[PDB]
Amino acid sequence: SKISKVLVANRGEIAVRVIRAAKDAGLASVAVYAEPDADAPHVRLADEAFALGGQTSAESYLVFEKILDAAEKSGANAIHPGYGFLSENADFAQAVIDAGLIWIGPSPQSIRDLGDKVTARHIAARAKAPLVPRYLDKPRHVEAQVIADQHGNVVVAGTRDCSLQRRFQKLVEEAPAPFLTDAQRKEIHESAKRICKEAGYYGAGTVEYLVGQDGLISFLEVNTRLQVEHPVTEETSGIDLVRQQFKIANGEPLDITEDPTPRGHSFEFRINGEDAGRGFLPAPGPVTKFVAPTGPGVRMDSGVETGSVIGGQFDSMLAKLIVTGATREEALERSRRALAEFTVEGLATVIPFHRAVVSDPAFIGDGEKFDVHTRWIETEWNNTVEPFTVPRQTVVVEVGGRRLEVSLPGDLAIG
Amino acid sequence: SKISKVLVANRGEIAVRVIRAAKDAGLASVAVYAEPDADAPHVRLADEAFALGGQTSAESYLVFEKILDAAEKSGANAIHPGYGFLSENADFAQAVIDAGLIWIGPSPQSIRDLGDKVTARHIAARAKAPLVPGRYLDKPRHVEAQVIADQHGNVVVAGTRDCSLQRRFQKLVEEAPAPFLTDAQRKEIHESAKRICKEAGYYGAGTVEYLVGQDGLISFLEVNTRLQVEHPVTEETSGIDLVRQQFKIANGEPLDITEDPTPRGHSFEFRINGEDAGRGFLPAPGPVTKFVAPTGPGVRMDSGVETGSVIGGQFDSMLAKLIVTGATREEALERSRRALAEFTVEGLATVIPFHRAVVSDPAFIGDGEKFDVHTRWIETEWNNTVEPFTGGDPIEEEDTVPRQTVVVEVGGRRLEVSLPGDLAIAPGVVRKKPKPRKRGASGDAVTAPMQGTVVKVAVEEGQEVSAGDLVVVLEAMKMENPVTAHKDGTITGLAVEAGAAITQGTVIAEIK
Amino acid sequence: PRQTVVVEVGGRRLEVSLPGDL
Amino acid sequence: VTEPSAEHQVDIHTTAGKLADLKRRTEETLHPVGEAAVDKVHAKGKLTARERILALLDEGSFVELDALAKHRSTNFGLEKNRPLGDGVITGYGTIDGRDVCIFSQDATVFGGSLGEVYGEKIVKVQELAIKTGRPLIGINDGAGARIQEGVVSLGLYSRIFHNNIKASGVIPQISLIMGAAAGGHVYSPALTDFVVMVDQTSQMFITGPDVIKTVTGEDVTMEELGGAHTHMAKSGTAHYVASGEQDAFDYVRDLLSYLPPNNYADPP
Amino acid sequence: IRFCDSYNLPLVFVVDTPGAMPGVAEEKGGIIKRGGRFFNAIVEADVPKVTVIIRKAYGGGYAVMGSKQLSADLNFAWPTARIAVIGAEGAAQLLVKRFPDPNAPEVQKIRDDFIEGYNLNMATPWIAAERGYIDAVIQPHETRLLLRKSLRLLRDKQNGPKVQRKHGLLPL
Amino acid sequence: DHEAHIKVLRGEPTPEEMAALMAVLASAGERNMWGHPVDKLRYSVFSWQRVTLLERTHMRR
Repeated sequence: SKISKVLVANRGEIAVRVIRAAKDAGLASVAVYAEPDADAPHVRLADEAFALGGQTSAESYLVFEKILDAAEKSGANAIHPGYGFLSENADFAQAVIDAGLIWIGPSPQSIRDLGDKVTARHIAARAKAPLVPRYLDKPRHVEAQVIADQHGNVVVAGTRDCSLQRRFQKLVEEAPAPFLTDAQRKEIHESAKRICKEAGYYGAGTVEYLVGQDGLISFLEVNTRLQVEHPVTEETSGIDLVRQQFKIANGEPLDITEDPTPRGHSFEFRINGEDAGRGFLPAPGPVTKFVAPTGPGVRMDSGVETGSVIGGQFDSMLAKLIVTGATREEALERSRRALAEFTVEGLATVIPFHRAVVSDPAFIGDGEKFDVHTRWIETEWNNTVEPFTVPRQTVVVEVGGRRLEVSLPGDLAIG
Repeated sequence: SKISKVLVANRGEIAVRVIRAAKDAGLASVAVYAEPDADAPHVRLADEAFALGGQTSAESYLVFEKILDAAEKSGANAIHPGYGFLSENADFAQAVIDAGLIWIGPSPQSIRDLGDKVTARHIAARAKAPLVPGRYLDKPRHVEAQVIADQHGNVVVAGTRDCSLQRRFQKLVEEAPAPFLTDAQRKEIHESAKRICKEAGYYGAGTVEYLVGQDGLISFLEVNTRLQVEHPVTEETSGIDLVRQQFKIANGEPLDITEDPTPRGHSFEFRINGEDAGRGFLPAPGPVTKFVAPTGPGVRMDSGVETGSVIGGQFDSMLAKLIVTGATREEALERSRRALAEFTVEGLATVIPFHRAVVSDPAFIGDGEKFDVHTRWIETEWNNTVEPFTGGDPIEEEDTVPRQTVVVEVGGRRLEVSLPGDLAIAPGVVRKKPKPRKRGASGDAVTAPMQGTVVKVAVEEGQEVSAGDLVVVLEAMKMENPVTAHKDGTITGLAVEAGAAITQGTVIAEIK
Repeated sequence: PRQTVVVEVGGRRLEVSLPGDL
Repeated sequence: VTEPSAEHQVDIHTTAGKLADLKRRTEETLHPVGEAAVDKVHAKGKLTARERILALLDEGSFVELDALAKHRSTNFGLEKNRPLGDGVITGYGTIDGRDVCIFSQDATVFGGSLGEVYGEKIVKVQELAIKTGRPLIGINDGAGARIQEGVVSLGLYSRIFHNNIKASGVIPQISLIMGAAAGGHVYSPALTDFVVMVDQTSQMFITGPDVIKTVTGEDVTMEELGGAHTHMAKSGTAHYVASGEQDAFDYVRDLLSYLPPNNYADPP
Repeated sequence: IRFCDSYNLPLVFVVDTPGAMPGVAEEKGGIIKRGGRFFNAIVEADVPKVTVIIRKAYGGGYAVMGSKQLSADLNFAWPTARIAVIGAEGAAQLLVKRFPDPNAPEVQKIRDDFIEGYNLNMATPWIAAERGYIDAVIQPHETRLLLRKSLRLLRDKQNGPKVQRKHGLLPL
Repeated sequence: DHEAHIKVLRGEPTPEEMAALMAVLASAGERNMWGHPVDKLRYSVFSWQRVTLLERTHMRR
């Protein structure tokens, strides 16, 4: 009934993050990797790692039978799906419960409801969530980090701003959501509890809302996952959200009993391998140099390191930089330093765009408002950025009651 | 006036930290570097860097005239003294003010007054600080109160620190806030720090340090007037940027902070010294052939070196500071255990194995209401399990065989396997235990056992000496290495002199 | 065909069947 | 007296300063006629004499000899322009784990023309190859004797030829022609065992088109006169015509893979 | 040397010498003839010969400690090397200083300036490198791997041309 | 024991996986000087290589 060994079912940064959380919990950490990821850091950081085979997400990571196979082989008593891939596949969640593993996440029924826009809107209206009829010309995107409970306790860990978007892809994110009135904050917080309590969600998740220049809060969607932006709220409110997920999945009721007061302000900047000067087109290539910023106010989560070869088969994101300070302006100053210290060589990155936007008066608000919105990068930002200028052998061996692949490098001067 | 362009004068980590703070201020920053430091990160990080000459610190960084020359040449209008050299050199601070530069620090008067041990005692009495009665303390715990003070006399206690894990009165691990203290003790320490600072007329950042007896008797130990190397655990718990606060104070601005900030959670700091904890905590020079920082949630690194750095024997061994923070001391220890598990440093010995050990030890974990650590615990009670550093040196006969490392997948498990280059699973090659690269004497030469500087020469030309008598003291990495006559006889040749840089195997003198 | 071999691992007896052509 | 980091140099009166000085001079050997000449060579898509060696040899196996050599001619003002290496790069390296001695002439230095120290360096590598009994690889790209130095050049050509003769039938001698080899340069390849040429860009000719024109009225381009095709099909001096430098290096490694290191070693 | 040659041991010379010790007891003891024997032995030896010059190598010391003359096979110097006929002190004390009659502070500073010039322009490896008398100036740490590569190359050295005879003759 | 062993640097197999690993790895793992080239070389009557090559070949064991 309690976690003892977690198989983390993703790649990259979320794999590293959950492996780290399991090492903090004292849990055994099992990783799985596609063949293009066999080098990747999470395979070497986990206590145990299993090959999935194949070159793509559809071959490697989305195959339920492969993830459950690796769970059986490792004896991992719990699955953590990270975010993306199967993190919102209620059928996989059910399959894992049938397999009898702890599913570290919301119930299959909760996923299957909140993933469908019709019953999502029904639950929102029932819960009396704010839900404007209407169009928002320069909407700002604000989401509440929920920590729910199987016992139905709920805490709102914090309001988060994710309004710097392109094609709904987020690129810079903030906590606490800035320039909201306290009435708006109260409305958001209470709306999030109501809607997630009514949905019965019990695990950590985020309720997204839109804010218009009218200031009207409107409900959008519930993500039903510990979303990629969580670190800004971890740095702001001190909650370790993955360890909270482990507690919830253990079914220990929340020890946090009120909404934690923000310590200050934090920003997250995604380091996509995307050429901002080239319309953010992804391009694959080698990471021939990687040097994170370091020291005061910086946290780095990275799925890559010097010599990693990046291909087009998976998400374009490489790392996340989180910068914290006592104040918004201090956090911006520290960001402007850290993004100058950050060096990445050999592939295109959005770092130049971060350097711009953290320097842009549209984003550096006057202290009562700022001008940015979910279409701002596409339609209003000056994109000034200069555009960026053998196989292994396998042997099939039976041993007792088992049949195993054994695999060696493509040549082997053994002995 | 206001700071517009700073010059720092410190090496490594604190130079990097002050450059970073200056860039956060938007101030231009000037580094100065000795001949060994031409490659150090701070030289590349500062907006410009000015060369100092000479190999030793006594040549490069201690000479006032060189730093003042560099301030003039660079057009910096402020001086930051860092930790080591001149932060309590009241004569330097005076020469700085005499230059018209902004001294980012306390007044030379207060530096000299609190540096004078007797004057400091008088000040403490006048302040009604908690004085140890008499008494000697047998297992004292070393606590401390980070202070912020403006030139207008506002004083804030930014928090406490525990620094009790020490060797040779030099700290290795420290934590904030000071745990397992009664509220009465905390209030006492805060009040005492504020009183001592106002009574001394102190302004700028500074730290008041105390010992706690086993009976809880607080005693004021000393004031250290300079952001102490441990400020980060206060920054992380309190949330203050203490270096910017030094900037705000030096600008003559009053403190923003009206009242002592309530600490959030807990933080640890671990000093990543280039010292072999499996030997007698001995500092050793060498290359940093690999350096991979602990990373991710709750982990901060302030580091003075990078992959490919070379640490010569002329400066302090501190490579880095690892700082780890959590909502509770328990969580902070768990995260520290992860971070230290992830840390790898190669090419020279580090105390990382000791950190890994100590964060697992019940004497330091405590019972939940006390712990057993005291300022001599490392030297007198910690069971030193750490084995001496050897790096890659082949030492036994089996180590001489080449090895090929391969990754093998077995049932999906990623095994990693090392295959000997001759395993029977080189037509006349013999394996045998290779001899250490060591000179296994009767010879007349006294020879220097390692590179360093000659801080004292004890003999005179033509003197007669006896086996065991002191010949010279070598400063290596700010550690004393007395070198002694190996046989009786007359000093009949003598090449060294005080302040000379000296290489290993240099013939110091000839005893005949 | 398979080739069958008997391996003792820490003294535990195991049979292994592997390709007759490695 | 302090200085900006752009100006400061470690005190030459110290071991560290001497070592830094060695680093400076070594760096200065990488671009002995300035970086512009290397850029001008890459703009044509050709490797430099250094890169040709580093490409042909095994990685890191190259030990360079006489890197800092400078010519000593004082004729016609040559003392004013004394590029490091005198325009040939020389040393020894493994190919496929087997040692070979190598030299590679640099066309950027006086057109690759052979002079005194240039010849002495080739001579030294030849002597080393013969005493050690290891294949010799010559990469040839120069126009004739350095006429400013005069007779010296001819004496060194004689010495090089004599060494090639002594080496003939003792060690495998392989010539790569990588540019216009003109004048006396052509006879060392002819004495070596195998000639590999690069199709459009190598030439060998004893007398240049200008002189042919003057003496015979026949007007001929260098490519017709002595291009790789001409020397393959008509003259027959050339053993291989490579599509490119990499193909040439591949061919030379193949030849070496069949040849023993010497006339008495057992073959591979 | 002669023993090593008769048992095919390669010879590695590590040089740091001012050359012969000047004095009457040496001259009367035969330093000329012994040095002649050393000169002869090092050229008689057919084994691979490699030299690493560490700091000073002056005069006959440079010669006998495996110069390229006398047919050492590979010659390396550390950047500290100093190759000259005589050290700066000897060159000054011989040619320069004896023209003044007095040990005046004139001659003191003129001498010190001559030393200063000689220790840079003359007693430095760069002349020998320019002339190719040494084959490389190397950073010290290179030395171990460079010796491995050099002796691997020279392993099958066949020395010549040499004319076979009953024996050589040696100053004896 | 100074023999060089195999070493599983990372992870632990079960005994069955170790048996597979070791079975796979195990399953994967006079003078006649007549006409020696040195006899075929032509030497000067006084060539030193008659000592240092020819004898050093014929005599060498």
